[PDB]
Amino acid sequence: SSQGLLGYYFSDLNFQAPMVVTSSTTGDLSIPSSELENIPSENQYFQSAIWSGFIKVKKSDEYTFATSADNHVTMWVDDQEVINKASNSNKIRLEKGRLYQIKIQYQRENPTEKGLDFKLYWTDSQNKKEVISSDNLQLPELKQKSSNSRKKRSTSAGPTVPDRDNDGIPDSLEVEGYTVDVKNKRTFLSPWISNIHEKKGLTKYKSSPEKWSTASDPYSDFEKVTGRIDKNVSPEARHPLVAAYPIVHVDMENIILSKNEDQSTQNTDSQTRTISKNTSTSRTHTSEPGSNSNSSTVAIDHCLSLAGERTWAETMGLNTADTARLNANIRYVNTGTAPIYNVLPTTSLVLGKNQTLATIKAKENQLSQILAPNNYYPSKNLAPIALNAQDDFSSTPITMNYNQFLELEKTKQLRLDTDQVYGNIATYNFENGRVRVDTGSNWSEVLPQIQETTARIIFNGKDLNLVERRIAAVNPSDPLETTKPDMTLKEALKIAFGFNEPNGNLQYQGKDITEFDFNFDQQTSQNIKNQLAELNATNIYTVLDKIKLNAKMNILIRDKRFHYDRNNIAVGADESVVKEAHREVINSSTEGLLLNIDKDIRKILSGYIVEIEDTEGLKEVINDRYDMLCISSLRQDGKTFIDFKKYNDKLPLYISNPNYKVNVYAVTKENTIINPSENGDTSTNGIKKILIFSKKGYEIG
Ligand SMILES: [Ca+2]
Ligand SMILES: [Ca+2]
Repeated sequence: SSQGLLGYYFSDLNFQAPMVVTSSTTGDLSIPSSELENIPSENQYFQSAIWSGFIKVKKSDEYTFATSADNHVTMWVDDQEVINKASNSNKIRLEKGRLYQIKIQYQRENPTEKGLDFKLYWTDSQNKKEVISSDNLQLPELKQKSSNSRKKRSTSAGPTVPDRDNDGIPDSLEVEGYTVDVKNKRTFLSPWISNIHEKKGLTKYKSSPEKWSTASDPYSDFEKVTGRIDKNVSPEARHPLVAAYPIVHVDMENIILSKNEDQSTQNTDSQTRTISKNTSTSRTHTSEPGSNSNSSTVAIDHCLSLAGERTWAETMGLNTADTARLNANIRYVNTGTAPIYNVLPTTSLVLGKNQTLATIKAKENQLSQILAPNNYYPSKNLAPIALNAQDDFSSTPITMNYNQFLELEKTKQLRLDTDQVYGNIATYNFENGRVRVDTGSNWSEVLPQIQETTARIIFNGKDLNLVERRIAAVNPSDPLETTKPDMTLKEALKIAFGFNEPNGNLQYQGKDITEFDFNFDQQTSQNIKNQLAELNATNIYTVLDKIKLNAKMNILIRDKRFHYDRNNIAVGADESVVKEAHREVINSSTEGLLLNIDKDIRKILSGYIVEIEDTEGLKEVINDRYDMLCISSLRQDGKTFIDFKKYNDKLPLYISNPNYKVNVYAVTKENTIINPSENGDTSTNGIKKILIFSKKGYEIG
């Protein structure tokens, strides 16, 4: 269905102005005028055409070839002319299971009809003539190398359409602009024409005529735009200027810490003294010069979980000579644009700056499923992976000494560093129109080139999580890379992250571009500064369509509402923003508050502090402990309930005097205390908080 001969249909007589490039599954190479909706009526007159591919016969025999227009045709089989401007009774011997190159040229001057009616026939030794069936025809080998059976070029005999990189798109289209439309089981590739195509919201493609994959990834410019590609490749990466590659990090969902058994004690009969905590993990990005790395950071729940106020050591019965042990549930997350099939990258679990506690490895070539873009492994509908799986007798214990365990308690942070070892690639095969994992093709052979020739943009507009995309961009000092289209910052945002501009205003899902900030590494910053100076522009937001990207730039774009740590994780926001987000209150009572809170805002709140203030202005903190601030919960109707009773002995607030104020403060992640202070103080004293509700008792009820 994606198989057959590849056809180039030209408006001119000499193979110079290609109007349509498309394939035909059978020897019916026609394009009826009804399919020429996206081309000007006057260009719908085709004066020449070239078809190429292979024929493979099901039975050896002598065949005679013929077309609908033998007087206008020259046809070559494996460099031999079989038709030369006249009908031929000549018979050529073809052997079963063998592949023969086919090239056909057609020239007509002043056709009176639009489109082209053209059929390729053959007749066997028994005088049975028919249009060549689909099972006999194959596409040209539009790859960077030949196969054992199929040569990547066509015989030098006759017309050669300029296709320097052999992807199947003519040089001239790649440079001047093209578009793709599907009509009737077929994809038509045609020249971009402003006054027909723009108003259809069709995409204008450009790509390098000298790079088979303009983004230096493993899928050709032609494969991408015609859908001859792994269906799991992200939609944005079907654009020849957007890189298709995996990006993998590890998400830890929860953790369990125990005391490690010892040679010395025979007693294994004891009471459970484990510590189980939920964990929150985010993919990170650091200002580290030239990082091309996968890392994530793990936050261990500091909310009150166990009785008393003991230290972890006390809870577990851990003394200074004992060792502790860690287990966890994790999943792999592909935030990139291409799938992984037969490997999973290796990961270091790290305490502090550089204390590696474990190496996490999956079994090579034994994946239970694909790891697809915007997805997880295992998929969310399945159980996650345990670091020490139940009856895995080969799983190395994750062990900590007493000081490390104490360090974990203090920081309540782990880091997961994941390498870029992603295994083999599923590529399109022009012989059978199938996509299959190619064991001779490895992501390790592709990543460096992608990283080297693209501009990287990292954007958190989607749920405040960091998403990286890479866009093909000129490298002024690399001749080949100068053959690629100019890429503007505006265009990059459109194609890589789906920004649009419905009213001449660049937006991401309703949010104006000005709601996001720009952050550049040193080189990128100097480059853009220089560009702005040349434009005599003082404000980047007003010249996004004039800023050009170059290979190796790094750009980070974040939602301005938030404060960010060094990992570019959102950890706070302005008092103003936080107050506004709680301002609209549904219900209030002695039991709690009922609120409607922005989904992103909630991400940066770690808790709430509830306090009653008497008339002399003295305050009584109801939940007065650093670990008692998680009193909010999200209801299944999406509202947030801040619950006063939770840490008030399950009792509604008692308000002695209706002139007393009930104040509720919000605490952001960056201001959260996760351990007692060194004086041992567990109180909320000194905690930086934001007043978000203050009502006298009688305004409350
Ligand atoms: Ca090409
Ligand atoms: Ca190309």
